[PDB]
Amino acid sequence: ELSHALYQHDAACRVIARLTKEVTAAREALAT
Amino acid sequence: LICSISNEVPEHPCVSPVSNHVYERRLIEKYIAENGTDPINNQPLSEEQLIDIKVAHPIRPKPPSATSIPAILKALQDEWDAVMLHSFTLRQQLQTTRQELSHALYQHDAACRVIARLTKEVTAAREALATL
Amino acid sequence: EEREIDDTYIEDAADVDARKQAIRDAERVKEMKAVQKDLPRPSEVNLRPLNVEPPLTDLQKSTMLHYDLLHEPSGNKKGKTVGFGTNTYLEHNPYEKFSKEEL
Amino acid sequence: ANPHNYDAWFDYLRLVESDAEAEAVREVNVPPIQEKRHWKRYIYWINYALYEELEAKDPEQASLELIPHKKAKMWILYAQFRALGTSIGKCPK
Amino acid sequence: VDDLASVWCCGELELRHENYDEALRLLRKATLPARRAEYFDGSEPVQNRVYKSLKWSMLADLEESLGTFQSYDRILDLRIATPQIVINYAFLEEHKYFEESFKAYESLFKWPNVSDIWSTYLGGRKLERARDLFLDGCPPKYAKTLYLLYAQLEEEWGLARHAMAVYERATRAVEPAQQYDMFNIYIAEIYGVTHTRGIYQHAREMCLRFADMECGEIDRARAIYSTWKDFEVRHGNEDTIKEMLRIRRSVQATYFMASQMLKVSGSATGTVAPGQSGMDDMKLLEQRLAAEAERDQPLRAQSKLFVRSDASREELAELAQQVNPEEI
Repeated sequence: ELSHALYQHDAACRVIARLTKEVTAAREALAT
Repeated sequence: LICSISNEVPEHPCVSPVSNHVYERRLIEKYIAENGTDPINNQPLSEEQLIDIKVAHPIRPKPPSATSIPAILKALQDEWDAVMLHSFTLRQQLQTTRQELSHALYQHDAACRVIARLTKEVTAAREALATL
Repeated sequence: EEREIDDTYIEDAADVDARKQAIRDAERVKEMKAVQKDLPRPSEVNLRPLNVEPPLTDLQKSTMLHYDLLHEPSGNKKGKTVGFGTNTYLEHNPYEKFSKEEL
Repeated sequence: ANPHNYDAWFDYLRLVESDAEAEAVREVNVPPIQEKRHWKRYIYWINYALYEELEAKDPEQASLELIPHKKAKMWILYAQFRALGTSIGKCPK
Repeated sequence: VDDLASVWCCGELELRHENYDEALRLLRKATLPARRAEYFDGSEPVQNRVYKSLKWSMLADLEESLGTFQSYDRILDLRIATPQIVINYAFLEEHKYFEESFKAYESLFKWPNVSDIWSTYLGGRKLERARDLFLDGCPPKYAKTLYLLYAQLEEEWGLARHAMAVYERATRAVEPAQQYDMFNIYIAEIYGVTHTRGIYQHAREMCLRFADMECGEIDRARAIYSTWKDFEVRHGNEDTIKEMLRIRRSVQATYFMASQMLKVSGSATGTVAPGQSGMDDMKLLEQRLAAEAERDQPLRAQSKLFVRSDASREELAELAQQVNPEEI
């Protein structure tokens, strides 16, 4: 059950990278 | 089975009563006639102090086997004393897994609050920008 | 005039690329030690973050279909450094919760 | 090893050997052989070692070593107006 | 002549038996390889045309027995041949038992084994090791088999077994691929470190150094410290550890190389111990050149260090022109 948490831990920090891109894309559009 | 002085199979074993060790009579006798001492510990020993190996007395014995009650009891010590170390292998490895789980679930609990805010902020930036 | 230096450098560069892929493959898989279950992923959803880790587990393992293989090391390091900033009193709250899960 | 093994006895004998082993080192630790050669020439004839050591110094930091070996009034006047000047002050004074 | 007679062979059987008696006579002349080899290939060919005639394997065994009577690696080619047709016969294992009877009796048959093991794969491991009891390409091939099966560590063992054989020549041919691969696998320090240690007895230094930098660093620098291109590398890695060593490296470097020592000294004092470095620039410029004159002239020009020392410098370089011109 510890090994199932490690997959979710590293899978979540991949999902934050796409969410940061959607925020970065938004900050560019707000400036325009 | 062996003589400690020569290293042969002694044909007349006599055990000393100062350093407990089975010597061959003919070998140890010459060692005593050289100087009255025990060869191993160098403690004083005479020929009368040396004693031949004997049948105990009147109680009949049997050879050392797995059946024999005392040999069976010392066996069950080996069983439990080995199984007690088997428990340490799982107690010590449990203290590493639960310690890594504690830091893992804390990093999970510290991170998922930041996933909840970015899902708020990236959707709020889409809610803000699309309306303008 | 290089000779057996480009071959040594190509082996050194191919050695570097293998060091980047093995480390960034997976944290749990690379360190130390499941059956494929699309019905378990379907039953668990019936919430979005749980479905993301389920597809991540099915991809790395490769009634089991593979597909996901495009989702790199630099973006994960900045993601790890950012989350570390957000995270005596913190040490005791982790020791108390570990005793609760142990019970 | 045989060239360095040639014993330094007196001043000119060791300085003669310094010519031998230095040429042997030259033709074939380049800095440590030069340093052991510098001590052999300096630790010698003392009048003739000023022209012997310095003659193979330019071939062998440079400004400081030359000033110590060369060490006269006219030489300082010639310097103020760098290996050739130390050579002029070594042979004359 | 037996071949032209064979072309002439209506009593072909007569010409063939005459070829056999001819073998009985020619055998006396043989006191062998290609003679015995063609003798066997032709005898078995007679049993092959006999086989086409349904006239044959038994007599083929008889002529092969005569090959046993022959009195050697080419004879092993003959055993390889009787085994070859014997397997082509439709009794594969039965012949292998015979070649095995010969080797157990004890090598030429092994070339047939490579002819056989190559397709015997399509378990095979012991079949392959039988060769090791009695060819680097074969070795790398077999390790590639286990690699295809991904036995990994077992495969590395094979490279252990090869190198104990061929010594510092062929062993290198094994060892370069073995290094590139095993480093590719585990990517524990001590084991691979030891492996390079075993290995060491030029490119090996570079693989090894490449390992050390990214898995102790100074230790690696010591290893490089332990040819011009090699000097150039070390200097690069030392620069990677920071600038200060590199000026230091050149001093090691001095003992075309003067161009490199000049290359290091250029930014050394040029960016500037600094006095020892400038005097070293003089010692190097004097060590063995018009661009260098432009360099010293640049160093003189840089001062807002004296026409006298400059003219003395050009004088010394002129003296170098004198010693150079004096050379035959």
